Amino acid sequence: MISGILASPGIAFGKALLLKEDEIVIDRKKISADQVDQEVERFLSGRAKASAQLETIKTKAGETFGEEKEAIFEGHIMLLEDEELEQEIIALIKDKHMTADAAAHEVIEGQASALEELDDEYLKERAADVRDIGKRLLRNILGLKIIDLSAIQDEVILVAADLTPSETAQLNLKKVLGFITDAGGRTSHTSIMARSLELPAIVGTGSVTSQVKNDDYLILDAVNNQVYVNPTNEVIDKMRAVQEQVASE
Amino acid sequence: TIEIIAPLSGEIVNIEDVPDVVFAEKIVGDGIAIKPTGNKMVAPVDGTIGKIFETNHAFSIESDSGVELFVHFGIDTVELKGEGFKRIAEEGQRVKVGDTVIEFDLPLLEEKAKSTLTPVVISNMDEIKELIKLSGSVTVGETPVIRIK
Ligand SMILES: O=[P-]([O-])[O-]
Repeated sequence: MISGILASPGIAFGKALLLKEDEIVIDRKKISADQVDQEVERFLSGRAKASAQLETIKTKAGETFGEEKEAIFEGHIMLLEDEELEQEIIALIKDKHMTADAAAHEVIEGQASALEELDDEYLKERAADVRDIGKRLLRNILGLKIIDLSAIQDEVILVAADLTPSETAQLNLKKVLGFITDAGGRTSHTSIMARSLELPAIVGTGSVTSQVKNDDYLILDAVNNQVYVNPTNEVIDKMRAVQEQVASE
Repeated sequence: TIEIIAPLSGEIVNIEDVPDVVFAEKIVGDGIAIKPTGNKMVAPVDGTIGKIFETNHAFSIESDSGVELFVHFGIDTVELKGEGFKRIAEEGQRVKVGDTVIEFDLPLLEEKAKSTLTPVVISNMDEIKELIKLSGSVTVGETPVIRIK
């Protein structure tokens, strides 16, 4: 008996994809002066990657969705290259002898943290987009493996605790037969995408991803607001007869 | 020279004065804003509608002359979930200047929207020789707002 908010009504049958992410480890160890110059280079070298990789995601958004989604990446990229971040990230490492992943986190977290103090739900969501930029930056310096939702060769359903605007751009709409997540509800443009895309999807599942493993076969009712996990053929036949009634209706 | 006609009635405003860094910083393209005073949004050029937001509050059109425009009513208006707007046209529709695309409820939006400021931007900046921004009061589907070469 699992119920969500249902963002788009419809029905779908397919395998379940699970987005697993390892927790990012931050080093609280302080660096020495000789390590100050090396840590800055690591940041620049790590920042050098995300610079080119972020640009690749932008081009996919323009062709995939359009100029409406292409410019959002330019803002995120332009904000990341802000000359204020370069001086502030380097100053803490040089002044506080802190690590690049720990020092850089404070800079992006510091601004996003200021935005959360705001008493507006609209300003808070944008703070989520800015937080995402720094979150991936830590992975880029460490060089953590990225699943990339573009590497999908088979049709599957997309299940995740929550998706960030960046994933929605490099997402395969034709290979994803639906979207299911336990986010808050409206979420940024995601839950909104199901509405505009007109595809069945849930965003308030609450804890479905913890009950689903990748490669699981799931059927989305998006009509009775229920999910069937590994149902026998007799159950599908019964569900198919109901679908025929809906088509007639 | 291409003349962009006012997609809504109102007063021209600087795009830099729009309470949104993405528009103000023209990340999305360059153009002008309009403080609206009417009830409808029309085609600012002869061309084809491209995309209409599912909240029916913004749209894309490409002129026959090859210019890509993007008219977005108000600031953060998607948060209203379609309230106060009515899609009149369809995506892919061929239109002539002045054709109605969407009608809106001003008073409602004036009350509910963070801002009714309406950017009108060129999303094709790299394909244009010059953008000359006009000034003043405009009248829907009549008064030119931008001149391009
Ligand atoms: O781009 P948008 O806020 O619908």
